[PDB]
Amino acid sequence: PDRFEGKVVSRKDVLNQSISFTAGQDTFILIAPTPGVAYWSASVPAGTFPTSATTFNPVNYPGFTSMFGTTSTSRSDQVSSFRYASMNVGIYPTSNLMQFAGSITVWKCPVKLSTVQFPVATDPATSSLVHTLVGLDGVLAVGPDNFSESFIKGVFSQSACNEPDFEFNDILEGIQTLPPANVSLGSTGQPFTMDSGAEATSGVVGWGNMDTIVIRVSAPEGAVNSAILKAWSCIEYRPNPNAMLYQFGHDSPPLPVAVIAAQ
Amino acid sequence: PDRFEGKVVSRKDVLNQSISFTAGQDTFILIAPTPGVAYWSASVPAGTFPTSATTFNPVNYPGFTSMFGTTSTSRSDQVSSFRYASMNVGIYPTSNLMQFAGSITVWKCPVKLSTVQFPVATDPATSSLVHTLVGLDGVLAVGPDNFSESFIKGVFSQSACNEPDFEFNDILEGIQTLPPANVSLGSTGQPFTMDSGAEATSGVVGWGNMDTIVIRVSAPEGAVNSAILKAWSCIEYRPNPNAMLYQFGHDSPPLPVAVIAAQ
Amino acid sequence: LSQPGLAFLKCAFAPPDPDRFEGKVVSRKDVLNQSISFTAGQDTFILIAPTPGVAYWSASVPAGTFPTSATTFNPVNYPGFTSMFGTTSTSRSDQVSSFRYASMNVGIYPTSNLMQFAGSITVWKCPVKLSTVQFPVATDPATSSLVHTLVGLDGVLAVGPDNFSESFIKGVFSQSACNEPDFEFNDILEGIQTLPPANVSLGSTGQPFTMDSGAEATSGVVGWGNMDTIVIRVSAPEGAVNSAILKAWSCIEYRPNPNAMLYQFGHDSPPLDEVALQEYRTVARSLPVAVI
Amino acid sequence: FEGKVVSRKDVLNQSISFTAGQDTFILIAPTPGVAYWSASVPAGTFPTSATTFNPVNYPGFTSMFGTTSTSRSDQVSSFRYASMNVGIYPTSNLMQFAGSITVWKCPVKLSTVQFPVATDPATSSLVHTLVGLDGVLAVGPDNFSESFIKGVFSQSACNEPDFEFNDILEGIQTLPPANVSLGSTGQPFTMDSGAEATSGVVGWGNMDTIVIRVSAPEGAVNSAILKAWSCIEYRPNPNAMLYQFGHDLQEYRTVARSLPVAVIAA
Amino acid sequence: LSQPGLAFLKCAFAPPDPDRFEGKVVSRKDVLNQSISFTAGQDTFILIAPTPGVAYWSASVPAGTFPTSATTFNPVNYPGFTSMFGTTSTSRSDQVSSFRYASMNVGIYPTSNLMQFAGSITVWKCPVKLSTVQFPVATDPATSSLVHTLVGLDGVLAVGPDNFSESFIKGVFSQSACNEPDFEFNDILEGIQTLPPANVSLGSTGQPFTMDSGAEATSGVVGWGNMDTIVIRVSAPEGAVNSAILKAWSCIEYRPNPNAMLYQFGHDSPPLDEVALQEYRTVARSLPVAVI
Amino acid sequence: LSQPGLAFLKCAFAPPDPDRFEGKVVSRKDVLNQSISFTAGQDTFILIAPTPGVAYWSASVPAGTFPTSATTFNPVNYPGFTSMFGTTSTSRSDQVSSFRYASMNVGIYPTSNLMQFAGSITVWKCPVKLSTVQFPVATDPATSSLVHTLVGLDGVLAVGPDNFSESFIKGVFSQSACNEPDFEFNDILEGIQTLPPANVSLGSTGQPFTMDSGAEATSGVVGWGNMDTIVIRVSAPEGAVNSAILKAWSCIEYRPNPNAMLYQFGHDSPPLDEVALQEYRTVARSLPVAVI
Repeated sequence: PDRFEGKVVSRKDVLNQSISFTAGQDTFILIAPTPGVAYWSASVPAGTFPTSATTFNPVNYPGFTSMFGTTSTSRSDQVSSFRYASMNVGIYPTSNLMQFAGSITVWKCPVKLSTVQFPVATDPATSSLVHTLVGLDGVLAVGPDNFSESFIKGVFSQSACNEPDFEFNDILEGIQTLPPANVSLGSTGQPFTMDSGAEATSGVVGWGNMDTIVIRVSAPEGAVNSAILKAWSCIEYRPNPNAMLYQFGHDSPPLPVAVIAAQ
Repeated sequence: PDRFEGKVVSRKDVLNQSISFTAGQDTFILIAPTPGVAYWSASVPAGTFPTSATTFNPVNYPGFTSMFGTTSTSRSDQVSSFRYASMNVGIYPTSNLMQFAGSITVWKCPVKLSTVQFPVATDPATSSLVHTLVGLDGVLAVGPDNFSESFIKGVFSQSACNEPDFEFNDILEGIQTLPPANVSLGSTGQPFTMDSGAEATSGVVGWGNMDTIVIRVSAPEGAVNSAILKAWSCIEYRPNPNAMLYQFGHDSPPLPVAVIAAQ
Repeated sequence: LSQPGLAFLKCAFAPPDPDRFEGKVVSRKDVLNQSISFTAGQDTFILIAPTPGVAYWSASVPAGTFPTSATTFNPVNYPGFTSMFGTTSTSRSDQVSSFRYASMNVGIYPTSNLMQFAGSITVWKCPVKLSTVQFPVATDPATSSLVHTLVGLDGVLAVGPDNFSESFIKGVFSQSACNEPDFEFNDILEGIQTLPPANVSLGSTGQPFTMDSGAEATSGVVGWGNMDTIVIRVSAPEGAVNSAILKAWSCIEYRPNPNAMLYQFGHDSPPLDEVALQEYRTVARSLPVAVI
Repeated sequence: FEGKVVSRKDVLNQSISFTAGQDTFILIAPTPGVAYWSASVPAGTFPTSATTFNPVNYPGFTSMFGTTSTSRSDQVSSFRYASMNVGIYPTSNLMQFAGSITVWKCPVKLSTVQFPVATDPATSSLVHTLVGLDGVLAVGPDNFSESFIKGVFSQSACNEPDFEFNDILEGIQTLPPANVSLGSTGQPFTMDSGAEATSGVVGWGNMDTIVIRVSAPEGAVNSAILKAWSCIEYRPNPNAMLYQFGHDLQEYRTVARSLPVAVIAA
Repeated sequence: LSQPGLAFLKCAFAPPDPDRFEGKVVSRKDVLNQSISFTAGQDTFILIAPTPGVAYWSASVPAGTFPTSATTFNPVNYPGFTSMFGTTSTSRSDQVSSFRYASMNVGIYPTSNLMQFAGSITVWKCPVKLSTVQFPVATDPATSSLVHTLVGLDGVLAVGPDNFSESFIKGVFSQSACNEPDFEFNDILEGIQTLPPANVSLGSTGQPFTMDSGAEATSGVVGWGNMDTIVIRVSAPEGAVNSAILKAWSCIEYRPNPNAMLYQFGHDSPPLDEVALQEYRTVARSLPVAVI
Repeated sequence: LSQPGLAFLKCAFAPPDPDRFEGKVVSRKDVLNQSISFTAGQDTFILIAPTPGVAYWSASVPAGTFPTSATTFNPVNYPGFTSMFGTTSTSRSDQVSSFRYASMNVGIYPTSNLMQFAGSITVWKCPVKLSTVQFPVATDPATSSLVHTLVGLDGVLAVGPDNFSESFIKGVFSQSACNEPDFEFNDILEGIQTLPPANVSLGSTGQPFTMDSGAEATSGVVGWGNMDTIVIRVSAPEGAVNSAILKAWSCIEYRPNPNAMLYQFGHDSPPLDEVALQEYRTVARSLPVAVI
């Protein structure tokens, strides 16, 4: 809640994902303030942090095509702006009691979007400006303020909102790759590649002023371990008048890091 | 409790069912406001939602033939009307601690009875009207407001009553198949077939103004997993004078989605 | 208990002795009279169903028994049926659209002499409701069907336990009530002159006996009210002369449709009298199954 | 009740012209998805059995209800009205205006009827039945009768004692339905939706119907901007795209009783 | 001027602003509304005849003229015709038997703009009465016959001298009265859908023009009241847009017949208010032919 | 409500009828006037965007429709554009650096006669914001690019539901507000005479229509305010004369730069009036979409 009371649209972003990861891997999980793309993951060969060769893969939230279009110039056709209030992560294992081996680690990372520049020798030679997600460097090493537990219990947690009053950005259209197309990875300062993938299926529409919780699921070999993954997100939307979203609209009213999955 | 105080009949619908499902399946469970038929299930090949080929199978509550007759024109021979107050589902595993693999998911679905029509070219050509259970479409995809946990702990939950004052329907006699006999599945708008089965053994007698809890028991292969299933239902009945039910009669007096099975 | 409140109560409780809704409703004082005789060796049931236009009917079964499939028997009309329900089966919607019942109150006042009467008046309750039933029929191609049916009629096939069973000269007087807790509308049906309808066999619906109507312009059932059907048995054994003057006094709250001149007789429904709810929801069941 | 429901302010905004020399009705009905209901007849006379009828949808009718006879189940389960209201605003100048606007209420409902069916083997059958459109067949005595140049504005209220969630019934194409004779039903006139991909009747609310009579005379250039909106509550299905947007007194009925039939739009 | 007396007067004189008989009479407040348009170059007469069910009719004749034999034109109904007068020509007696008129009061309130209107409203009086006429017809054997006819219709063929003739935008408002000195019954006729009836030629009765009715169940004339027929002329010349909202408000004292539920809306007629006779028999003719 | 507080309110709410920051801010009373005519058979939209220098613009689309890609249409200037924003595209920073909006308030006061007007004024809301969009372009070597784009313009392609739609003679009067809860700065952009910029195709940004500016020294967009863009539609059908006197009155709180003489007209911003926050954050949305 806040001091503003205009026409807003509330939404609950409740994700069901059964997951089954390969043994001998390092399943790494980001839950970032990315609207419509509730989940972010990659796998790296075991024991190690993400590297330069880490090509990243999202999954979308169910029903993403409906309220953000299909095309990279179509990401703001129903909403003009949004906000954030809370996100939740939840991992609950679906595994029996003798094969297991592994650990689950949870800290936060302050990742934010930024603009890095570089000159390009064209004819005539110019310079440009691309988006980049700074802060991502902190993922690559051990954050001390973290959670630490084995695999077999699980973990539940919630994020936080890094602003005194709850101000807001806009939808940033266009973004399909981070760094963008024809721009090299080492030029920006991104150590690992971020990618959305197929244009019509998903994509980054924007960003919010939140913490990003990061999960290091450690998995040794010989331990078949499956779970459900659960993402909640207290997501707001400011709609457009042409959009159908107006018959949901009403006015807005005037714990440590993590715990285990059994509360 | 409510403002009415006529001659009512209380009943507790307490069901014991040990269950043992096939590995590599998707055991799907409905607990719908269907009097005398406490339980509703089907199995689909693994990983998937119900499809068009889903032929559905009930089990009855013990002692159904006694107070609802035997024949499709005999479903209101002891009670003329009823109500609903609460239902409970309970799953408690009977499985040891190393073979298991699986997950349990619980949301609600608002399913209600409706009447779809279609013209039939007879001689002379007419039109008709059949019953259908709309709302069932929401079962076929992931509801966000849900419960999420592995198999090994279990789940207990209770339903809710979707009406401000507790009004009521009637017993709808006749129903043995949903869609009825000689009516095609795709004509109505039912994606998956609902069936009661053998007439004398069971059958749909009516419907109540309740939520319907739905359970997606996920089961990978190689994991023999058995449980008890427990249905409670706070069921009311308004009897008939010819019925024997009158020596039970007295006057009526003037939590989030689910939790795990260990409270 | 405001000024409409006891006026609602005297409409409800004893014409011989609302809620948060404030629309333009019409209140008919249904006041009916029959001087009617019975026949010896002939069990005469009576049914007071919540059916607007038909405040009354008596059913007849041979002595010491209960109705059969062949027990197929008629309505009467409280007068006002040609006026407020038209003449054809697609004409009942012309005046009114839905109805409510405040109460129907029945009383039987005998006029027989003290030297001839024999038998009993036996009164109990039957919660009769209108439902549906489906069944496939052979057609081209084969199809399903769906017609109305009355559930709760099965209860009429035996004497109710909570009853009132005295001599024929003592008379009887009874009250009904709205068994569902708010005064719910019931939209007026049409085309109903046959329950079960034409080309439909008994035993395929579940009704043990038949409500007929006969002629189109003179009788018929237009809908169903949220009221329990009062049932009265007079057995009338062999050797007795059996006549009485019967009463059927009802209060009906109609919802009309802007055609026909009636509306001025109705007024806007009075606002809530929340206290006077408690007088209706206490006294009616405090009164027994029946009285004298 | 307090559960997961959808609030959807549904608005139709359009200008409109009126046909000169003809009597033209507009029915503000509780038929969600469809914005309003209109047809025209010759001036001074009244719609008959030979009078056809038409829908005008809200924007986004196929988006929330699908396109077919097996599509209206998909997104919302049951619904209920709270407050819907219409406003006509004049756009004819001082040099051409003629005719008037007369407003009265009509409490119509949706019921069933039976009829005998003459087949072999014969049965009976039941079709849906608009009960109360007989009440539309005159001018009700509760009148807001006023010449076009001042306009009109009026609200309704729930005609039920409190409220019910009314289900979305599915498969309505015409009222009376297709393959069914009008004379066996008893409706005054046929209420069509056309091709179902364009338009359809998806259910019935706990509201009355507001009928306005505008009969523009001959040579009368009659035109207006029509504003009709509604406040509808939905119970959605969990698979729906509408489901994410969902969320969880006495003075309303004092407004409902003391309201005039309409008010001047100025 | 007792409490029913001014209530009779406000029924009589201006709903916009009895005698020694004390029976159970029913008082309908006939309140009618039409938003109706005219046509340019077309003289529209209006007739307000004392006919229960038909409070209103406008007749149409081409410009600058008067009706012919071919001027054969219809009724409308004030709503309430299917309810209180049945559907068939032998069914009008089902509800009511005779009627009385307290008053009928007409008013025309125009809604046209100030830049287009042209023409006039011309109002006068026509004492129209229902009579008989006999004439022999060739039959086997030759016979006489006897049918109804309306006398006083001859007066409609010209503008009355005592009139009220102003612009179209000014409107008009008028009152009628009972020209015979006590409130006499008039028994309700039936079978009348054609005046003159079928197989009867104009010129053989004396009517210069025809009252038709068309369909049986939707319109008709049921009787005649002891009231003068108010006649209103609108000429509507070439070049003008011509629309108005018209009023026909009447007070009718019915005599019903014990069938149909209506009776409770009526009450026993109040006793004599001999003083308040003088207020009705002075003010009505003190009001002119018409006002604004 | 201190002395600057209602002075802030009368600046905010109706010039026809702050916070914890206390810097040397300059408050221009943006007061603009246009006597402007429309054209028949031609839908004239109006856009009031939060753009300093451009208080107003009307967009034009053929009858009964919505804008296309070819709908490419201009600004005007409230006077003061050459003075406070220079003449070249790299000269807008010369006077001021950032700006705030207290309110902009629009009103349309028609001057047409009562015998000719036809059409409507239709007003709703469009939350338009300035965003970015990236896309790769073929260069040597191949590169990416990044230019501005306006999001929320998609909303203009249809009539808003919460609207105000009356006749053309009735006029309209409206208010805006700051949709984000504190008065945030917006730094002044430069080089913007083309939205989308040169060599950039529509459909590659997402804007369905084009904001142009034309000449460099006479018009341009300098930034964006945290205000919703008020949109007004006048459809202007065939046959009507369509002229009006329009109002655009705005309050702008500038942040200047120590060059140019202006500063003495501005003063230090007054200290907090925490109560008077509640008067601004209650009354503005209590006022509707639009009034007369």
